[PDB]
Formats: sequence, structure tokens, C-alpha cells
Amino acid sequence: TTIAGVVYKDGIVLGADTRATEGMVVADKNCSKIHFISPNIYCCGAGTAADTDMTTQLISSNLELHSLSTGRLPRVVTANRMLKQMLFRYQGYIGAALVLGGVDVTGPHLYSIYPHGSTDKLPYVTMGSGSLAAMAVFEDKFRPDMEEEEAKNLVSEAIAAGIFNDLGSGSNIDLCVISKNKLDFLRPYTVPNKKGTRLGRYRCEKGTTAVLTEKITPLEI
Amino acid sequence: GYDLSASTFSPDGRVFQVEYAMKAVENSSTAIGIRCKDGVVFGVEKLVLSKLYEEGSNKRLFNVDRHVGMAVAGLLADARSLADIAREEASNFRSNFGYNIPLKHLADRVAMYVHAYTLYSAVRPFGCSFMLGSYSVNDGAQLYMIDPSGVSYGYWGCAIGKARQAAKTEIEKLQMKEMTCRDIVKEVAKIIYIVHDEVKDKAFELELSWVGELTNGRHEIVPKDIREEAEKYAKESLKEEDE
Amino acid sequence: GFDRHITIFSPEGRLYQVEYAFKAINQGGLTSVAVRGKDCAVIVTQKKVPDKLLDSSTVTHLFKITENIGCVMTGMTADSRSQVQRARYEAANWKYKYGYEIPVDMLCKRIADISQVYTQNAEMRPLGCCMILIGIDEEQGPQVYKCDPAGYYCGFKATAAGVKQTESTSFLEKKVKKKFDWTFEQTVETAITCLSTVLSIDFKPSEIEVGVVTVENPKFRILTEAEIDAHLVALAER
Amino acid sequence: YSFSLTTFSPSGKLVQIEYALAAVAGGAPSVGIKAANGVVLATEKKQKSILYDERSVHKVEPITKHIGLVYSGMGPDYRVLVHRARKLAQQYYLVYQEPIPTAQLVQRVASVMQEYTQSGGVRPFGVSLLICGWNEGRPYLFQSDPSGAYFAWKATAMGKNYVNGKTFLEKRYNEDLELEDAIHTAILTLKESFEGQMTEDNIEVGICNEAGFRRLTPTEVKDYLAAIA
Amino acid sequence: AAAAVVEFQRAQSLLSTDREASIDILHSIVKRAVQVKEQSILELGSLLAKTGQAAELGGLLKYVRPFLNSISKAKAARLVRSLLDLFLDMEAATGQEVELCLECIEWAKSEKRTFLRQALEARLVSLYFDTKRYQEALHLGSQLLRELKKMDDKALLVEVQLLESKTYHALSNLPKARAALTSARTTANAIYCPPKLQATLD
Amino acid sequence: TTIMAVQFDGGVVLGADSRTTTGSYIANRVTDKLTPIHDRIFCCRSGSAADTQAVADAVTYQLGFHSIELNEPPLVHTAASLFKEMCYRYREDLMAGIIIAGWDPQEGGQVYSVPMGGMMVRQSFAIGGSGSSYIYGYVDATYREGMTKEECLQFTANALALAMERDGSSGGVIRLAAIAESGVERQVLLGDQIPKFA
Amino acid sequence: SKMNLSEEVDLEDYVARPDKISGADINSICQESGMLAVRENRYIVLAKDFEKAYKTVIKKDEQEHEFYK
Repeated sequence: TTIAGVVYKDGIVLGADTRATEGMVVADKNCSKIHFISPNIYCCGAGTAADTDMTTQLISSNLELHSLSTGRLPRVVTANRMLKQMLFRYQGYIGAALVLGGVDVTGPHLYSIYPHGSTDKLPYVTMGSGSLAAMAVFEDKFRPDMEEEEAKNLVSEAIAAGIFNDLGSGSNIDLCVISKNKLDFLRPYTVPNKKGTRLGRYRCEKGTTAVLTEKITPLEI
Repeated sequence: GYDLSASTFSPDGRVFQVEYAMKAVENSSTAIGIRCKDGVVFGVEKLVLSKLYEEGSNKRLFNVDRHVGMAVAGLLADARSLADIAREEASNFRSNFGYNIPLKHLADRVAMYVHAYTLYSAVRPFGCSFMLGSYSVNDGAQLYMIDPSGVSYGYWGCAIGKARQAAKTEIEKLQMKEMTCRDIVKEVAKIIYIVHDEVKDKAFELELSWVGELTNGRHEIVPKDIREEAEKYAKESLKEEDE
Repeated sequence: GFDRHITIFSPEGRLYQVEYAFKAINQGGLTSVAVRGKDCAVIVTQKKVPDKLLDSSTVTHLFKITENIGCVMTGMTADSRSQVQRARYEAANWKYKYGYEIPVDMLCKRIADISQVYTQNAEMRPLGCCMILIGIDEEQGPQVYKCDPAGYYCGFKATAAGVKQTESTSFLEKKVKKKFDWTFEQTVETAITCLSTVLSIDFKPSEIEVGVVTVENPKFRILTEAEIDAHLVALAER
Repeated sequence: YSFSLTTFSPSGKLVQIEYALAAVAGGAPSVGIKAANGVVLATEKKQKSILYDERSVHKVEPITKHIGLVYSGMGPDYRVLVHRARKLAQQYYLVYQEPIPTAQLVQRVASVMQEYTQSGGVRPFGVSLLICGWNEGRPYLFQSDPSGAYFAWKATAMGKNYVNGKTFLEKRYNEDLELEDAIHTAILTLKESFEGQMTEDNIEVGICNEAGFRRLTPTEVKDYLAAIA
Repeated sequence: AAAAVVEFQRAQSLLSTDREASIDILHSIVKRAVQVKEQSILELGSLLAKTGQAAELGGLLKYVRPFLNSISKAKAARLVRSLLDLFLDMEAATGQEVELCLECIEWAKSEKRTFLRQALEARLVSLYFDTKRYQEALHLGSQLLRELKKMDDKALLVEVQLLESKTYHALSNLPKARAALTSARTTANAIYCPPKLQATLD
Repeated sequence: TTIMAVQFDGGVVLGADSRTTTGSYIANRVTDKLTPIHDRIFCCRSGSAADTQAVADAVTYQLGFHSIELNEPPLVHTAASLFKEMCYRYREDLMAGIIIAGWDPQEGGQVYSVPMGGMMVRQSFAIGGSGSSYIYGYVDATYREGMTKEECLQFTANALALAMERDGSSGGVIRLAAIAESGVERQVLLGDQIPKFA
Repeated sequence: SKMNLSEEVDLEDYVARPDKISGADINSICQESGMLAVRENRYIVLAKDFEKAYKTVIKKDEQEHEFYK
């Protein structure tokens, strides 16, 4: 896994790679690692895929109920508090390395929540297996108050570094750019590696494994 | 709206069982508490119902904490229950936060307990009203009164029981804010003796106490010599009034 | 059958015990008025101390739910204190759970829901107190809300509770018909003169409590005797 | 208490539920009309003075991005029921990552009302609900009753003059209506019983179509009122 | 936005001083945000109503209709009715009234509005009667009566039956005008009949 | 982690390094170890970041509610007592040392050190964290009664700089915070304002 | 019509109110407005007079609890 996020001038940009490895084999190639917490809040997930998915889903539902009650746009502080408190309740056993990021009334915010519940409110964060390479890229070429396109390119470069220099990292790069007005969900942003371009067709003939039984059932429409 | 439960409002919006608890409160003998400038002095007109009891056999003055003492009036069983509740509140406060409970906070907590009991019909309001008194160097001398409805109000001089109005007039005839505890003790004894109704109750004992700077913010029963001097002052005052 | 407990619906609706809770609120004996200006929210309340033995510093119906939210309570004082403690607990829990100060509307919604539970269940009684919350919302400005023992929590531009609730509401209605854009002094004066006119009393600085929240200073402040006297003297001079 | 306060009368009727129905019928008028491409829930939001800020307590509340809900009866009971409906919708979404069907939401809110009719120390909800929804590609209008019974309606009215509103809807309603026309019909039905000039603020309306349920702003309600005057 | 407001008060000042300049500025605004355009259309329509000019305001209808319906407010029936009523309280017998009303009715049919369509058809039969096209008035009125009988409101019904009564009084003598008037009176007896309608009946 | 809190007449000054390592990798380079509790009380956290943050939030909630109830500013001793109750009750669950320090009107200028285990003891100056040891002797040598405001600031900066420079698990910037009558004033020594030795 | 009102009255605002008041009540409102005018020694009744008279006469406002609706 390789998730990252960075806060630029007008908002934030999150970026995840796309791969899920069940063990040491590529189980998925297009796993969506960026989860919808709120119209203005998205959370990249790493670690146990089901655990992150269900944690983000539960907090998204809680925040939807909270927003319906309040009549106001939810806040990244609320999202971070919910995530951290629940992850602390489950004694780090709810393994979900999260990069939460949103744009509420009080500007853009980006937190990095760890499985044990510890949180960090940093301008740029990276988590997952490729976190080291992504943070290398960020520490290498990050400056405060970036613009939309350069922040997009920075996060793309970081996630690409993770993908290439880390095993078990994604194939494509997904981004989510959140501002006071727009919520672009670029999926995929790029495809650094597409496929090996298989050679000519090598299929067998029409009919090569006969059957022991046949039970065609013409079910009604 | 009947008056058989605290969960029922009268057609007038008046919970009647709380008023009946107050009616039970204004049947005990009397209890005054005067907040001097450097302490609080409690006095109780402890009616010795029979000569068979020992002096101090029905103590209506309890030490809720090192620095807090309460004087109760009404049902002694309910008063003892509330004293135990206040004692455990003070102990819990000290154990959790690490310092002596402020009297205002303790009074608020106990009053909210009394309100918890006056809310529902599964229980009944406490049939006793009490006064809390404390002195601290950093918070002055504080006196509060809490009634069956759970109404905690601070006072400079308060009276509960039968002759609360008479005790209130006698207390109003004082410059409490500028006196010292050593003299407010004599004044309290005088007030107890004045408000006492000899022909109606006859037998009578005076139970005093104070918490002040002279006690280092600690609630204690009045020493025997001081109590005797105050009682003599009250007797001579009554004699002079008669003459 | 039973207008003795809430959960009966006397046979046209008419929750009689809730109506009796409102009657208790009136029976409390005091009156409170709340107004909101362009940038300020003010709550005045009559202050009665008929003993000279009472501390007169503990006789207060103005409470601080949190540093930025104040309230004035009317009706039974024990129930008022209980609901104030509940409001403080709810505000603190909201801050701990969501990470930002509870809005006044949400706080009144919480207490109104609790009162609704009291009216829904038969074991309890609807505690007879009226709460008026004051605060500065980050976007809606000086929010002023009022919760009642039935669970109603409508937000108001200017409201009142107590024995003279109707007359205070009528006076504030007349005032808000015209030029409701009130400065801080204008709104404080409006509240004070509303209470004075309704009670037919010339207010000394002693027998009133004033609580204020302003956008510039969004901290619930209980004005001191000196400030109340300054406002009253200005009112008398004008 | 644990003993039910809603019991059968010697005539085999639940007088407690009947009295809850009376409380509902004494509530503010509300109308729900399902058009060919959406639904409209209108309601009377008349305050007792201009002091009442008619922007804090909303008479029509959304429960999901495709379900809205208005009521007639007790405001606090409506509040608790809308909160419970929101929680039920969120639970349904969490279990099945799919917005709760309107039929299921009304079924579960009706079950809540029924269990408050049956339970021991409680009172039947003094509100009747008018859920509207756009699950699938069809509009749904459901009325849930204090008894816990839910009826699917082409168009209905509940409140003070609900019988008159229902007669008016029968006369004026056709299956071929379109959302902007059903809004006209709903506001006209409310006017049929409204006592006074119908301002854009003392009334509230919420539509529900493919885009999802949304409470029309006072500006849009003003435009509709001007077109209907 | 700020420029729009500034030119709005400029148009108000020119309304106060010399209305023509304000009207020209309003046309400039319309040619030139959706709220600004619709508002300015409203004021300039009112100004043309006051000044008595009809061809310009009809051209305004022709121009706006497409943009009016497309830009926003599918409830643009507001503006359509407003401008038609501006015409039709500024009655001038310019001939273009019938075409404008038919165009608006067809637009309402396209939008699927029904009460707007029926109100426009009622006042269209009024226009046909006022322009002496009695046969067309009678046919449209009969269709509108058949619609409004099944969609019971009784008010536009009474108005349409009164218009049919007047048309028959003008054309087919009074064995049919009397019957139409009787129908109008009977229908009116079952509703309040606001003072205008009651006076028209009487 | 390196944290210090030293007392002076009329207030206190807290200081902390800004490093947070998940092993040999710095998860956070600019961590904010200092955490305000109510208005003047601050806690320097050390050990498990999750446990420290959770206990800090819980104590903040408890102390805010307590201060609202009392209508008075909370005592530094009261805040330290809350921290000590929580830590001592959940010793085995929590791995978190803390340094409470602040000012209150009653006995202003207080520093309590609640190490892991949950024992509350007042001190003139308190040290904590992984890098504590490397400077604890130095601070014992260099401390003297009567420190003034700026001299305490310099002492804290020097001690934290030494701990950061000699400790692998400590580094980054030095965040200082002086609390007194006027209030709390924060500051950061980034790269050169950090004192250097040799 | 029998009284002499100032041209600023605009009785429509009073008519369009949600009060169940009889013709006797309307006569009382007008009569009290005239009485206030006489009190202030004026022979023309003002909107002030009508406002005060209406508030003095139609004082039925009481109860109507808001939670029933």
C-alpha cells in the first residue's frame, strides 16, 4: 500500500496507489483505497483492507447522521476525533493506517491516524508500505502553499515512487483534490504500468473438455 | 393533579409531595447557622424528648468532611442518609481530584441528589432540610441551605425548623458580616434560647459548633467551656428581657 | 382516565401534565427576557432577594453552560440547576467527542430531546423549567434559543419566560417590528427597558442579572453591578 | 413501569391510539402528493410571532439523500422519530451499502411506533409521518400512523382539515401530474385551509425526485406562491 | 454582481429622471447573473407596461422565452405570466397579443404546466372575444370547460362560462347565452365568487 | 522524546523536542508534545503517543467540566491529580509518562511529574522522555534556586538541545511555552535558535 | 366611517390578523382608539391609537402551547 496527502494553498490533495495483496500475491489491481467520509472529507486507507473499509464506512455513516442533525457541513476535526477514538478503543486491533483529509469552514486539514489511535496534523503525510518513499518525495520537493496542478503532480510523483520502489504497491494512481468548491476524484489519475500486451490469440478450439453431466434449466423470466 | 407521587404535577404546576416533605421539615425543633466574617457557627435546639436519652443522643450536627459540617432539621433518618451521601461525595471528590471539596460544589452535588429523589415516583423526596458550613483560607466562610426540593442557596444567616421566621428576625438583628465567631457563638445561643418555646416543648438542649479560621478550616463541636459561657449569656439575656 | 401522568393523551391530545409543567414554570415567580442584536445577544432577568440574609451572590439564574454559551433559567430552581448541569455535561461531551464547541441550536436540541423523553415516559415528570440559551455561532451570529419542558426548542430573535412572558413577548414584538438591527448598547437597553416596562419597576442595579455574548468578545459575561448601573443610568437619562 | 399503558377497551379499541390520532388531527396541516417524476411534501409552518426565527426548527426534514419526511402532530415526537429514522437508514446502509428503500424505512419507523404502542411505561407517538422517497426509479409516498400502520398514498393530507384536504386532493389529483405541478397542487391544498396570507416563510415544502430529496428554500417557495396567487 | 447592482440603481435614477435611459440600460443588462437578468427583465417589463409600448415588450417575450426557460427556474411560469399580464393590463389591441398568448400556451404545454396553461387559455378566450374571433373563442372555451369540469375548481370555470355567455350574446342570440349564463350562475353558487367574479356575474 | 518543565517565581516554562519515531523512522518531525489542558495548565507527553493523546483528551474533558462546574480556574494540582488517577488505575494498559505544569492563582507556578506508573510528585524542575537521562545530570548540575523567566527559557533550551543532540529518539525543533499571570506564550527554536555545543 | 381617522391608519393590517373577534369587539377596538385620541386631546385617531386600542381590547392571547403543533 502507498497512501499520501498534502495540503496546498486552496485545499488538499490525497493520493493512493491501486493494489490489494492477499498475502504475497496481487489479489487486486484496481482497489479503491480512498474512501468517502463526507462531501468535503476523504480518507486514504492502508493495512487490513476490510478493517479500513469498515472503519471508514462506520465513520462516514456517523458523520452523515451528524451532518443531517446539525444542518451544517461536517469537519475534519470531528472525523479525526471519531477515527482516533474508535481505533484507540480497539487497542490497535482495528488495524487501519488512515490518511484523513478534508476542507471544512476552518480551512483545509490533513491528519494521519495510526492503528493505535495516535494522530498527527501535518501539512503532508504518507502511510502504508511505500510511506517511506512517498515521504522521501515529499521531504524532497514539498514547499508551503502549492498550487492545484503542482500539488497534484507532487502527490502523483510520491505515489509513483512508492509504486515503483515498493513491492506490494499499486498499479494505477488515484487522486482526490478537495477545495472549498470542488471535490475532484481522479480515478485513475495515471496508469504507469498497464499490461504486458499479450501476443496473438492462443485459445484452443471450440470444445475441448467434454462433460459428465448437463443440467440446463430454462428458468422463467 | 393528586399529591401521591412526585412524578405528578398539580393542576397549578406544583408538585405537592415536595411541599409535604417541606411540611415535615418544619416540624423539627430548630437549627440556625450564622456566617460570621471569619467562620460559620451552627446551633441546634435539640429537644430532649425524654430524659432517658443521653446528651448528644440525636446529634443533628454532622461532620460531612474535615472542613464541612452540616446541621439537619426534619426526619433524622433522612438527615443521616443525606449526611452519608455528602460524606461519600466529599470522599469521592478528594480521591478523584486530590483536594478538599469546595462547599459550594458539595452543596450543589447533594442538592442534585435530593432533586434526583424528588423527580420520580419510584422514590419520595427527602423529609429533611440541612445547612452546610465551611471555612477555608482561600475561599472564606461559606454557608449554604438545601431543602427537600433540592434548592441550594448561600446565606449569611439561615434558620430551619419550626421557628425559622423568628430565628430569621433575631438573626437579621445582627451585624453578621463584621462580627467574629467567638461572639457569634454567644449570639447564636441567644437566638436559640429566644426562639425556643418553653411552654410548648419545655425540655431543651443547645447543640453548637463552628468551623472557622480559629479551627484552621476544620469543623468541630464547641468546647464545653465556650458552650457553657454562651448558654449563660443566653440565660442572662432572657432574664434581662423578663426584667 | 388518567391526567395524572403524561402517557395518557386525554381524549383530544392535551398532555395535561406537560401543560402543568408550563404552569409550574410560570409559578416560579420570576421573569427573564432575551434579545439578539446584529452582533450581540443579551439575557436580562429579574433578581429577587427578599431576605437580606441570602448571600445575594448565590441567587443567580444566569449560568455558564460553557465558556461561549450562557443561559438564563426560569421556573423551579432545583429543576433549573439540574437541567443546567445536564446542559454543561452535554456540551462537554460534545466537545470531547466531536472536537469543536457545541452549537447553541444543537445544545437546545439535546435538552429538548431529554425533556421529550420525560414527556414520553410515565415514570418521570416533565421538569418544570424554561431554559434560554445564548451563544455566538461562527456563521449564524448571535444565536438565541429557548427550550421548554415539552421538548420545544425554537430559536428566537427575542423571547421571554416567566410570569410576564406574554407581555414581554408583546413588547419585544413591538420593538422588533421596527429597525431590528441593534447595536450592543441598543440591544442591552431594549432588554432592560422591556423588563422594566413589563414589570412597571424602575430597576436598581441590584435586582437584575444581565448576561452578554458579543462577536468581538464571544465569552458569556455576567455584567457586574457597575456595568448594569451604567446601562440603567444611560436608560434613565435617555 | 413495564406494564403497557395502551390496553384494549371493553369495545375492542385502543383508546390510547385513538387519542394519539386526535392529537395528530389537531396538528398543523401537511400534504403529500406524488407526481409522475417526484413527490412533494408541503406543510404549514406558521409561527405565533415574528420573534420565532423560522429558520432553526424545520418542519420538513431529510433522512437520506433520497428520502424526506414531514409530520403532523407533536414537534418533539417528530424530532425523536426523525432521529430514529435517520439512525435506521444509517444502520441499513452500513449493513447493505445501499441507501435504504423508502418502503423499508417506513416499515422500520412503523415498527418503532408499534413497539412504543406495546411497551410498558411509554406513550404512543403523537405524530403521523408522511415519508417520501425516490428509491429505484419510482416515487413513494407513505403515511405512518401513531398506531404503527403505514399506508402507501398517491396523495393525502393530515392535520386540522385532513378530510377536506383529502376531498380536495381527490377532486384535483391525477396520475399524470408532474413535479412542478404537484407542488402547485400541494400549496393550493394547504391554502384551502390556511388561515391568513400565505407568506413564503410561514409555509415549507420539500421535493423528492431523481436528484434526491431537498427542502425548497424560501426563495423557491416564494416563486411558487407568486405563480399560485 | 456589484456592477449589476450599480447599474440597477443607475436604472432607478434614470427612471426617476428620464425613463428612456433607464429602459435602455435595462435592455443592455438583459443583452449582457441569472438573478440580475430575470430581475432586470421584470423591471423593464413593468416600465414598458407603464409607458404603453407594446411591440418592444412583445419582442422581449420572443427573445426571453428560450433563454428564460433554459437558464434557470423551470418555474419560469412566474415571468411568463407576469409579462403576459403586463400586456393584458396594458391592453392596446396591437394584434400581436393573440400570437403571444398562443406562443406562451404552447410553451406551457411543452413544460407540461397545466394550471398555467388553463389560465392562459381562459384569458385567450377572453382575447378572442375582445378581438371578435367569436367562433375560435367558443371552441377554445368549450375545450377549456370540458377540462375544468373534470378538474374541479369552479372559479376559472365560472369565468370561462361567463366569457362563453358573452360570446353567445354577441353572436348566437340568447337561447344559448341564457343557458351559458345559467350554467355560470349555478357553478358560481357553489363557491365564494370573489367580488370581481360576482360583479361580472351580476 | 524529551520534555522538561521548570518553575520560576510567578509562573512556569515547559519545553519539548518535536520528534516522534515509530522505530528508527520519524513518523512526525514537528510533533507538538506540549498539550494545553484548560488555559494555563500544560502537559508534556512521553511514551505511547496513542495512550498519551487519549489520556490528555480525557483529562482535558474532565478538567473543563470541573472548571465549568466550579466557576473557577482549575488548579495545576487538580489537573495533575486527574492525570495520576487515570495513569495509576490503567498502569498496565497505558505506557505514558507526563509532565503537568502551569499556573493557577492559588499556588501559581507548579510542576508535577507523573511518570509511567502514575505517581504524582511536585518538583522545581521535571524531566522526562527517552532522552531524559542524557541531560538529567546536566540539569541537576546547572539548576539553581531563583531562576528568572528568560534564564529558565535558556536553561530549558540548552537542556533540550543537549538531549536532542545526544538522543536518537529525540530531535527536530524545540517547542517552548511560558505560562504566567499574563497567559501562555509559545515559541519554537528551529535550526539556529537551538543552542549548539562543540 | 363615522369617526375621523388620520390617513395613516390602514385598517387592513388590523383586519388581517388571526383573531376570532365579534362585531362588538371591532366596535370596542374603534371606541378605545377614539378614547385614546380624546385622552391625548386630539380629534383625529392615529395608527398609534388603533395599535394601543387593539392590544388593550383583544387580549385573548394566552396558552396555545407550541408543542401540540
